[PDB]
Amino acid sequence: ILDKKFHGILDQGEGVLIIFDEPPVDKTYEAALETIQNMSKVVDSLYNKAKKLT
Amino acid sequence: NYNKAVEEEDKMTPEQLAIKNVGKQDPKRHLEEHVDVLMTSNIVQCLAAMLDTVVFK
Amino acid sequence: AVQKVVVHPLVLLSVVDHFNRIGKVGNQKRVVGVLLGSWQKKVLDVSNSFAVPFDEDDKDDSVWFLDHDYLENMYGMFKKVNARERIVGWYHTGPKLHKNDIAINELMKRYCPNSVLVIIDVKPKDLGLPTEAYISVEEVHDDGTPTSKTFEHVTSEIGAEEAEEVGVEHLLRDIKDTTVGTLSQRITNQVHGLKGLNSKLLDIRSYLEKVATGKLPINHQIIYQLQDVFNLLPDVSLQEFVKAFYLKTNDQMVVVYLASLIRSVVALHNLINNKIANRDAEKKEG
Amino acid sequence: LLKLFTTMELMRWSTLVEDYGMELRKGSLESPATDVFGSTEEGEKRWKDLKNRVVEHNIRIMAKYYTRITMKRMAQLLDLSVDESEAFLSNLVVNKTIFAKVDRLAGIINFQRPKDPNNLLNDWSQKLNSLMSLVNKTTHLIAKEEMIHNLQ
Repeated sequence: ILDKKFHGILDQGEGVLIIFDEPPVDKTYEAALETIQNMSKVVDSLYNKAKKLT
Repeated sequence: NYNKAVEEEDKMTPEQLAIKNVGKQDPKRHLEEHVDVLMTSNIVQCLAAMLDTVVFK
Repeated sequence: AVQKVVVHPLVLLSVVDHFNRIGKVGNQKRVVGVLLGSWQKKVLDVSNSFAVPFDEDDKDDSVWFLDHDYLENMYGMFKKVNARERIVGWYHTGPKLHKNDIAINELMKRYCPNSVLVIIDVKPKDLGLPTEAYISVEEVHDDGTPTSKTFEHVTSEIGAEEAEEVGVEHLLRDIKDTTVGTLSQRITNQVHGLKGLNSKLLDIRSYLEKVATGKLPINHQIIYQLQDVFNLLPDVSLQEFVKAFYLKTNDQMVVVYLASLIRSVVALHNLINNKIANRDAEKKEG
Repeated sequence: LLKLFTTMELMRWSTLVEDYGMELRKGSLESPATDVFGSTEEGEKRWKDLKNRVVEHNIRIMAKYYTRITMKRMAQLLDLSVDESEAFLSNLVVNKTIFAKVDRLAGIINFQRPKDPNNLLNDWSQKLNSLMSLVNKTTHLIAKEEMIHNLQ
């Protein structure tokens, strides 16, 4: 459980030593990966912004 | 899927945005079907989340 | 015996024109005409129909007249020019049935052994779908009466067929296609709340009919049992859904996550082109 | 035999000892009851298979049923005690095709095996069934109301 894994988290008082998980949560993942690059696109538009006025 | 997979190519083009006004040639909008499809989608499904309070009491 | 129907509006307009044919003459009661059909599965289809003359005095609702010779002649016509069709029933324009209708039904159930009627309304305002289906079978009775031959309300709809709306949606011209995103949901809210709970309140008006009246078939067989199918939720006060507020939060969960993330990205959509083109137009306007 | 198989409902092992051990002395046929039960070197292995039958008779319907019962209550409704429960249920959790639920924590178990991955069929069942029954409520309650005012 330390080195390797099967999502076998320890409970000293259940019996089943419960393995439960939700793998597909990519809804938030791909949007976060978008926002990471979108902030860069805003930064790379800020040059045009701060340059075209004055 | 239908939103995000189109959204990364919607955000590609500010790499290529620049100045010298006519010296660049590729103006295309990118906000299409991510304003309105998401609007209709999320508003109708939050009213679908309202169905339980509307029907049930 | 009949699963449901698939009924095109063309046969309804074929009722409408004969309604025009009778609105100009001495109209005693209503229209009784032939309903052809395309019966394939236990489901039903109608492509076309035609009428038959009819009068009815009201002394013992037995004086009522058709022309089976004319009926079978024009049936032979439309059967020759189209071997798909056959008769499947009849129709009437007065929205409330009467006791002669069983004599009509069983007198035309001799050609084909089923003859489903169609209630319609030439001036419909309050109803839902005009198309209605009965069938004449027997359950005989709990008291097992001598032949309690009952019309049995079969489910119905308006049918659908490819490119039959070529005339229709060109004619009506007023359709706001795809109002998803605006006010269609609240039209359904007003009409389903009010116009379904008034059906409910007229059901409880029929319950008051069972209170002050209603000895007749008081009907303690199907009424409370399908109302027990309703009474799967006895929604009394204290509201009893402590075991469903977290499920409602789970309902709120994903959609509000989508709302937060996506509409932040929607502000991110608008601002970029809005700022850039905004100050473009602003300080390159002169 | 068939009553032990139609919906099965529980069984007592000692009533089976009665009904199918008075057949090992009562004779009409005597050789198949010998070969299955009266024998020892294989017939007693078939008695062990009968013990498999009584415990799977438990486990099949208790996999069909029993959401939120305890454990000593479970063993006394198994008609076999808690150490016999760990024996008689280990040798059918090696079947490893029935998912059940036990805890100790003082000697108390619980249930509802899939941990409820549902907010979906709640909406499906509840709302689609109820709303379509309610759109039937118009089409047939006002039908019967119009019928009872045809006959009035």
